[PDB]
Amino acid sequence: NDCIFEVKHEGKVMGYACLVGDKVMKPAHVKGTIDNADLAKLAFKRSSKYDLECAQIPVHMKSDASKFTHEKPEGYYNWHHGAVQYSGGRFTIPTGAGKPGDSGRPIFDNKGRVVAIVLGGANEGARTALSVVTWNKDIVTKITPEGAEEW
Amino acid sequence: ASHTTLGVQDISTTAMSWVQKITGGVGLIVAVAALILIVVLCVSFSRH
Amino acid sequence: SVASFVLLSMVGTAVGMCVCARRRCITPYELTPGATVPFLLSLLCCV
Repeated sequence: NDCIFEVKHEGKVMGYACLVGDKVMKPAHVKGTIDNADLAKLAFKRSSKYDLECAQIPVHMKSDASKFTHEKPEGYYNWHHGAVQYSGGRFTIPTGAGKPGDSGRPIFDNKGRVVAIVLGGANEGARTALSVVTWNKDIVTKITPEGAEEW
Repeated sequence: ASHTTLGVQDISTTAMSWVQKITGGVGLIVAVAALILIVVLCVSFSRH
Repeated sequence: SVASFVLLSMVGTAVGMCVCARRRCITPYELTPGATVPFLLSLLCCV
């Protein structure tokens, strides 16, 4: 709830960053600077194979960190604009929700544990195919469906 | 003089040995380093 | 003079390649939340 921060550039909101675990996470393709002046001083490392940048969380903000897991049982999941469905290895959300600039939102489990970070999506007839960056034990992976566009 | 001139390929036996050792040594360093790069590159390709 | 210049450049390429390999080797292990780099790789190779 309190782990969400805004990214602004030239007076407009471009996207979001999220604090999870012990690391700061931000999509690589989003431009701008962070609203909190304290985070602006960190040095960030970039790898285009996953479109992900990360840096170390400072000590005095450790109480704001969210909990996480890796288990992904089939069922229903929740996020800011409504409900999302996970089945068959892909996340599908009804068409009409979402628009450019919504990058960085987390998807939560039943108990409030974070399982995924969303970026972009693909347009179909009655459903939307989402592109997501997840993680597993000791590695991370990227899932991207055909025809997806950046958000 | 009653003999012909010499060319660039005419070098004493002692001098030739030093050239071979130096060029061979430097070449090995490039060869070993090249193999490590190839192994890492394949792992990244396949794992994704 | 020419031979010395070329030989030194070749040595520099060998060093330059090694740092490139190390960067790509390790980076997957640091972006994962809550991850720990394995002992063997942490100390000896892909430091």
